[PDB]
Amino acid sequence: LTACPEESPLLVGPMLIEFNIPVDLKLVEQQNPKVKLGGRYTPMDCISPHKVAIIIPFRNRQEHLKYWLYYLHPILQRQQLDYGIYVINQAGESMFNRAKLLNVGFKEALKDYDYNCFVFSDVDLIPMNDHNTYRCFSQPRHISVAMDKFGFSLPYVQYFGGVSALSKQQFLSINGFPNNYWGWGGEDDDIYNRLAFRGMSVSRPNAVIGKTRHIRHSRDKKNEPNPQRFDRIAHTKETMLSDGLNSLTYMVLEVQRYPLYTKITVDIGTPS
Ligand SMILES: NCCCCCCOP(=O)(O)OP(=O)(O)OC[C@H]1O[C@@H](n2ccc(=O)[nH]c2=O)[C@H](O)[C@@H]1O
Ligand SMILES: CC(=O)N[C@@H]1[C@@H](O)[C@H](O)[C@@H](COS(=O)(=O)O)O[C@H]1O
Ligand SMILES: [Mn+2]
Repeated sequence: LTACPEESPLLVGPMLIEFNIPVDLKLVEQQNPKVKLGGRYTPMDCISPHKVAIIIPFRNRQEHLKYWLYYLHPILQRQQLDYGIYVINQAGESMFNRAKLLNVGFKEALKDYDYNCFVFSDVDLIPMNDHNTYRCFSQPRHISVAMDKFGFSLPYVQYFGGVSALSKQQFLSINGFPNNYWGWGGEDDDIYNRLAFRGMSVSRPNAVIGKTRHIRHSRDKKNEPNPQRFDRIAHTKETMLSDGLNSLTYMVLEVQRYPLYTKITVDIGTPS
């Protein structure tokens, strides 16, 4: 074989993305016969330099996930990526912790395969153009840059929520993500602070190819706005070495290897 071309000959460009169509995981599996157990795929005729673990924070979002899988699997294959899908399921009924779930996905995926790239994607984001490559770059990559719920633009230049990608070294560089953000908000801003403090710039595709759709939804119970988030963002420079990968504690309760993804149910503790 040889290295995969910088531009895949499979890309179609702009895509029609909607969430009313009846989707079936059996059908999705049937439509993607090259997707191996656990949501793993590898280009047959070229060597992908990108070994990407796609981490999805999850609790009670099976319907959103079904649409995510339905759209992403064809897209990711056309992008000629050596990838695997990881759905990190938070057990219990405590406050939701998006960032801690992402940390779990990082460590757990590394236990399966020597990934060198990590895409962190919300379960409800779908790219509208397959040129928006779900891989890592020389700088930390922000992927969901032109979401429809933000009028197809950035709400602010520091916005790092939604979908993003850090290489293994980039991720380790900032001691990963915080674990102390319980509830909604601020954890993405905190992560942006970490990248800045370690001297990294954010890489983004243009607003045209970075158009993504957000599945409109109501707030999940136990994901209410965190009142402490403002203070924590203020002190990111102090806490990023005391809160992250080096302080991550969790308990894997269950692992399930579905055809289209690996589901890891974890106990990540409670707020304090
Ligand atoms: N009612 C209208 C406004 C709703 C505002 C509530 C927050 O919505 P968002 O800002 O999009 O964030 P979010 O989608 O709730 O949470 C982020 C991501 O974490 C995941 N997530 C969050 C909460 C939850 O109970 N389960 C879950 O899986 C999911 O991947 C989600 O995509
Ligand atoms: C401190 C804080 O709350 N930062 C939040 C971010 O976590 C969030 O990513 C962004 C998008 O919000 S959204 O339009 O409601 O999705 O809004 C900011 O205010
Ligand atoms: Mn959402």
